[PDB]
Amino acid sequence: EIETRILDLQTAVEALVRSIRQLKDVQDVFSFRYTVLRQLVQTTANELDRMRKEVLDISKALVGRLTTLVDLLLEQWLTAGAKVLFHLRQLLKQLKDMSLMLRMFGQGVDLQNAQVTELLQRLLQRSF
Amino acid sequence: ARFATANGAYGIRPAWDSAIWGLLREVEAVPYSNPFTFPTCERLEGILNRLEYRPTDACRTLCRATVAVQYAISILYGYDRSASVPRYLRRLIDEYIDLQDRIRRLGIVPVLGKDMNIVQNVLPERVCAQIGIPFTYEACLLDEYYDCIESNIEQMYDLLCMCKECGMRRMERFERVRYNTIGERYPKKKRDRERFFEENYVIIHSHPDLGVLKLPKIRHLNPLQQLMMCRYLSKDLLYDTQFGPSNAFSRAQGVPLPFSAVQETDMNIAYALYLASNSYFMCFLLRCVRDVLRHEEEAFRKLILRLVNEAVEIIRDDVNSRVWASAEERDLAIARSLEELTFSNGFCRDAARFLDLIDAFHFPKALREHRAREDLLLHTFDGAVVRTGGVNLTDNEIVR
Amino acid sequence: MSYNYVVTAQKPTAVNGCVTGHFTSAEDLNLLIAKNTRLEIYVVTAEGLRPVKEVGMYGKIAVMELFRPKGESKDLLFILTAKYNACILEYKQSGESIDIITRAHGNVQDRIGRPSETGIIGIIDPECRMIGLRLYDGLFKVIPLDRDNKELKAFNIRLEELHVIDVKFLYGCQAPTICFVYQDPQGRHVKTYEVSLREKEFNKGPWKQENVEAEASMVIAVPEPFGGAIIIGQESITYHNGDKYLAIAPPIIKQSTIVCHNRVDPNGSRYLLGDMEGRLFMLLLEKEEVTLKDLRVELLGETSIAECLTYLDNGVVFVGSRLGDSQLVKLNVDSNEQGSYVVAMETFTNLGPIVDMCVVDLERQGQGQLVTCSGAFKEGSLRIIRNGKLHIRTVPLYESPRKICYQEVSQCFGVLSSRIEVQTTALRPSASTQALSSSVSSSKLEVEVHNLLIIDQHTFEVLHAHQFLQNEYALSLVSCKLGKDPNTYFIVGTAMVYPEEAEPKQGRIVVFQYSDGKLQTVAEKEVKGAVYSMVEFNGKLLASINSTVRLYEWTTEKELRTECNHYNNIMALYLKTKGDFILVGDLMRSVLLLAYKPMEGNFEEIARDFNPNWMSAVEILDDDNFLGAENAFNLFVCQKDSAATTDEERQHLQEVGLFHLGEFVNVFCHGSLVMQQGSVLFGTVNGMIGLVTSLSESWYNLLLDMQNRLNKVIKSVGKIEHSFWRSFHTERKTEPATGFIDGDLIESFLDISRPKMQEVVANLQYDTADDLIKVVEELTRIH
Ligand SMILES: [Zn+2]
Repeated sequence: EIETRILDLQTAVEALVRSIRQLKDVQDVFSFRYTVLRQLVQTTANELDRMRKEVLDISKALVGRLTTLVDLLLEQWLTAGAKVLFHLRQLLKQLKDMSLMLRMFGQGVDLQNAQVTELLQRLLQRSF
Repeated sequence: ARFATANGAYGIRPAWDSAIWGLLREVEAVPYSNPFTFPTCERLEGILNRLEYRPTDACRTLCRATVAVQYAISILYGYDRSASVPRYLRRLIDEYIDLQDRIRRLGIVPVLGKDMNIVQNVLPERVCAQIGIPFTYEACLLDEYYDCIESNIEQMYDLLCMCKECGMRRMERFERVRYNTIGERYPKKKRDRERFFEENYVIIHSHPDLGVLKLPKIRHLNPLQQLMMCRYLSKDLLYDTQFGPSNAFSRAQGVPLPFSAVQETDMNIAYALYLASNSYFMCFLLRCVRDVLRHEEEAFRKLILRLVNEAVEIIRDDVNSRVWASAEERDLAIARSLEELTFSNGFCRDAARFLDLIDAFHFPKALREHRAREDLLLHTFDGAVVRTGGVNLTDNEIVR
Repeated sequence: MSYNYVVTAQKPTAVNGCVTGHFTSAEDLNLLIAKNTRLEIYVVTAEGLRPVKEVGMYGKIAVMELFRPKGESKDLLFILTAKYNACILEYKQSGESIDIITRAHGNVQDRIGRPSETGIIGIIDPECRMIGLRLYDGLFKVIPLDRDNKELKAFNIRLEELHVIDVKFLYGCQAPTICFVYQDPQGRHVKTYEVSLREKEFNKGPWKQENVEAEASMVIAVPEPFGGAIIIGQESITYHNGDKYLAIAPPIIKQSTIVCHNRVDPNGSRYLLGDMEGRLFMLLLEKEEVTLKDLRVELLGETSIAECLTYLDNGVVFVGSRLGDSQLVKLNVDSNEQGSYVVAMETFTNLGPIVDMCVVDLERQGQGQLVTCSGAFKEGSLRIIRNGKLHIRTVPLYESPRKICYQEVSQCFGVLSSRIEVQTTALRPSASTQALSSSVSSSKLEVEVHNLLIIDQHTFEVLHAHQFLQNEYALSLVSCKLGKDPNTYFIVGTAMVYPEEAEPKQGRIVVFQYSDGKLQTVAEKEVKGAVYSMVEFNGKLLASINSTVRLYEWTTEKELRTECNHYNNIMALYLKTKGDFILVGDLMRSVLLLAYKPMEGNFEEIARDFNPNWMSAVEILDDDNFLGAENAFNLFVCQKDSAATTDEERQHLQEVGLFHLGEFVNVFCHGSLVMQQGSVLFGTVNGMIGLVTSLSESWYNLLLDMQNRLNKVIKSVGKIEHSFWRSFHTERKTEPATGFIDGDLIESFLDISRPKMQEVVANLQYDTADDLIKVVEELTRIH
C-alpha cells in the first residue's frame, strides 16, 4: 500500500496543520482575554481545552499511522516518512511552546513527542 | 583542531590575536545572544587600535584589515549566522506577514461585520492599493507604506474607539488646526493628559548617533507600560522580549506590544484593533532594524576603505626600500588591486577578493599558521565559502 | 503637463526676528528686520528708521545673528535657512555699489535625525569662536569660525540630555560654555557644559543642575559684569551665576508667559521683556558692589503682540510683531496720565495672519477689493487691500477674525469672530462689545466666546453682533440663497465644545437672514459633530459634519433636511465646489474628489490623492486641474486622468505640479485685483498675497528656459541654488519643482543689467531682446 500511505499521511497532516493554526488563534484571543485583570475568558478556556484535546487525539491517531508506516516499511519512502516525523516533531514542539502558558495539554504533547523521538531513532539507526 | 588558532580556514593570518579568535568564535558558539549587545563598528575601531603585534608594520596593518573585514562579514553580511543584524530583520518579517494573516484570518469562525471591515484596512493588499504599488512582501519596508498605515490606524480608532484617552487625541487635532492657521504652536497648558507614546524620546545604543527614534503613534499603552516598552526599545530593539531566553513569558502578553485594551469596550473589537496596533509597531521595528543595518553597513565600509588606504600608503615605502637594496611584483600588485577593490555595495565579493589578495601577498612564517599554531599549543599547555554564504544586502533577498 | 505661474503681489510682511548691530558701518548703528524670506536693513536715526537696502533671499530666514569676528571692522551675519542653508554674509558698498558678499556658505543639513518640537536654535558665543546650532534631539552641531572657513565646516557633538528647551552661551568664561534648560521625565533643569573645539566634545561644566520651574522657557546670558544666566519661567524668574540662586515671584508675571527678551545696556543691568498679552516688562538688575542685589519687574505699557524686541537709540524700542502690525514704541522716563510709560510713535502694516478673504467689487462694480481677515487676539482687524503700492485701509475689530462672507443684496459683510474672556468678564473691550445692536442666541440645544460681526459696506461699523450660546464655536459661514427661497441667508456652522468633554460631538447649523435693521435666525438643525466647513452646492448646503460630508436640501417650510452621505474621510476640513465636482480636502487623507449624481441621489468617489500629507487649503482651478497646499510650505497640482486602461488609474490623481512656496497658504479665493488665464489669489500666514495664473505650453517652455538662464546670471545671496529653494521639501521626499514657474525670478528681468540681458537672451530665439522685455511686461500687469 506503498503510495496510498504517502497520500493519507500528507492529507492528514494538512488537516493537522489547519486545526493547529486554528488552534493557535483560539488561544491568542484567550491570551487577549488576558489583560482582563469574565465569561469570555471562561468560555474560551473552555473552547481552549476542547481544541487542544481534539488536536492531540488526531495527532495520536497519526502517531498510530506512523507506527503503521514503520511496520510496513525504499529511499523515497524513507525521505517521505522523514518529512512526516520532522514536521510532526515540529508541530507538537510548537504546541508545547504554547501549552507552556498552561492554564495536561503539554504532557500530552510530551508523550506524543516521546513516541516521535522513539520512532525517529528507530528509523535513523536502520536508514544509516 | 589546527584552525583553533587565529589562522583558521578563513581567520586572521599573538596573545591578543587569540582573544580576537575567541571573540569571533563566541559569536557562533553561544546558543543565542542579542546582536545589538555584540560589539558595533565603534567598538571595532576601539579594539583595532588596541591590537598587539610582535616581530613589517605595514603587514601588521594589513593583518588588522583582515580582522575588520572578517569581523564585518560575521556581524552584518552573515545572513543566517548566529545573532546577526539581518537575521533579526528576517525573523521579524515572518512575524509581520503572519500578523497580517492573523488579521485577514480574523473572522474565520468563532475564533474572534463592517466593523471588522474597517479593521482590515491594515491588510497589505489594501495599503498597496491606496499607494498604488503592487502587492509585494518587500513593500512593507518602503517609507510610504509606513505613512499610509498611520492614516488607516487612526481612521480605525476614531470610528470605533471613542474613549477618554483617544478622546483627547482627537480634540488635539481640532485645536491644532486652529493654532496652525494663526501661525502658532500648541501650548503646554493641557499637560494633565498622560504622556502619549509618540512624545517619548528613545535612543538606540548600538548606533547612538542614529538620532532619536520617531516613536510610532501606537495607542492604548498605559503610562506604566509605556515605560517598559520604551525601555526595551532603547536597549535591544525588543530582541529580548521577542526571541532569546524566556521569550515565552513576554509572549504571554504580546509579540511587539503588551496585551492591552480599554475597559468597557467589546473585547472582540478590542482584539481586532490590537492586531492593528501590533502590525503598526511591527512595521516600525522593521524599518528601524533596517536603519541600524544600514548604519553598520556604511560605517564598516568606511572603516575598511580608510584602513586599506593606509595600507597602500605605507607599503609604498617598503617598495622604495627594496629597490634601494617577485616580492616587489606581489607588493605593487596588491597595492593597485586594493585600490581597484572599491568595496562597492559584490560587496562580499570585494571583501573576499581583498583577503584573497592579501593571501596572495607573501608573509613571513612568523605570521603564518606555523607559528600561530605553535603559539596556540603553548597557551593550551577561506573567502570563497564566505562569498557563497554572504547573501545580497538588498532587502528583498533578505525578505525572501 | 499642468502649466501655471505663481507671482507675489504683496511681499511678505510678518517679522520672524530682528537683531541690531553695526553692519553698514563701524560708527552707525543698524537695525536688521528680517521679514520671512527677505531681510531688510535700516540705519537708525533720531528722526526714525531709514531704509538702505532690502535683500530678497532664497530661503526662510529662521536664525539671524550679528557677530564680529576678531579683526573685523564690520560685523558679519549668520543666516540659517529653514532648509538648513547656512551662509555668513557681509556688507560691501563702494559709492552706491550696495552689495552683500557671502564670506562663507554651505548646507549643514543632517541626513538622518528627528527634528525638535521647540524649533531650530542658533546661538553665537560671545568671544566669536564657535557657532552653536541645535537642529535635532540628542545632537549639537558646531560650526567653528576660524578665519579660514570659506566652506562652513560642521561637526555634530553627541549630547546626553534628550529634550533641550533653550540653549545659550555664557559670557565671561574663556571656555565657550553652553547653558541649557533640558527636560528630564521628572522635571526640567539647567546644566552647563564646556564646548571644546579641539577635542570635539563637551567637558564638565562650570556649575550643575538646579531644578527650575516646570515652565522654564528662556535663558538670558548676563554679561561679564554680573555673569551667569537668568532662566525665565512662567511664574518665577531666577538667576544662577555662581550657585547664587536668586529668584522672585512677581504677580504681574503670572498673567501670561514671557516670549521675547532684549538687552538695554551693554552693562546688562536692564533687560526688556515681552509677552503675547502685549506688555513690555523690565527685569531691572539692580547692581551690587559687582554681584547681583535683586531682580524686580515693572510693567511699562502695551504694544502689539511681541515677536522680537530690540532696543535702539534714545529709548526707542522696536516691537517686531507677527500676529499684528509692528510698532516703534518710545519709552518715557516720566509717567503719563494714563499710567503707561510707553507711547506709540509709528505703525508699520502687517497683513498677517490672513485667515479668510473675499474679492468684493463694490466701488466701481469692477477692480474689486480684497477684504481680508487679518490678525489675531487684540490685533485682529479687516484690511481692505485694493489695487492702485497696494492701498491698505485698516478697520480694527479688537478680536480675532475667523471667517468672512459677503451678502450683496443686503450690503453687508458677515465676519465670525472670537474674543478671549476670563473665566465671565471681558478682557479688552472690542468692536463686538461696542455694537449698534446685539442679541444672544435663544437656541435651547480663558474661554473664547464666538459671535458674528455684520458690517456695513460703507462706514465699516459693526451694525450687529449676534453672540452665540455659551461654549459655542462658529467655524464656517456662507451667504447664499438656498434653493427655492429667493432670500439670501447667512448660515453659520456652529459646534458645541464643553471644557469637561474632550471631543466636540454635539454641533448645530443655524441659518440667519439680515432683515433691514435687525438680524434674525430662520431655522436650526442639530448635528452629530462639528461642522468644519460648508458651501452652497447647486441650491443645496453641503455641510462637513466631522467626516460625514452630508448635503442638506432646503424645504419650502424653511427647514434643512438631509439627502446624501459620505464617510471616507477623517476630518473634512476644506470643501470647495466647482460645478458638480466636490473637493473634500481632508487633513491626512489629502484630496478626495466626490461627485453627486442626480439619478442615484448619492455621492461617488471618482478619485483620491495618493500622498499622505497634511492639507491647509485647497481649490478647484479647472475641471481637470486641482491645486492645494500643506503644512510643508509646498503648492501642488493634481490632475484627473480622464481616460485610462483601468479604473484604478482614473481613481488616482497624478501630482503633476510641485513647488516650494515657503509660506503656509490659508485661503484660496478666485478673481483678480486688476480692472477688466485665470487668477486664484491666496493669502498666507506671513501676509503674502500671491497669484496662481495658468499658462499655455508655449510660454511655459519659454519661461522655463528663461528661469534656467536667469539662475546662471542672477547670483543668490548666500549662494543658494534657486532650484534647491523651490524643491518640494517634505520629510519623506525632495523632488525638483515642476509644473510651476517662479514669477519673482521672471520679473527680475526688468532691471537686470542690459549687457547681462544680452547674456540670457543670446541663446533663446523662440519663433529677441526687446521681444522678451515685452512678454515680461505682459506678465507684470496681471497683479
Ligand atoms: Zn482608546
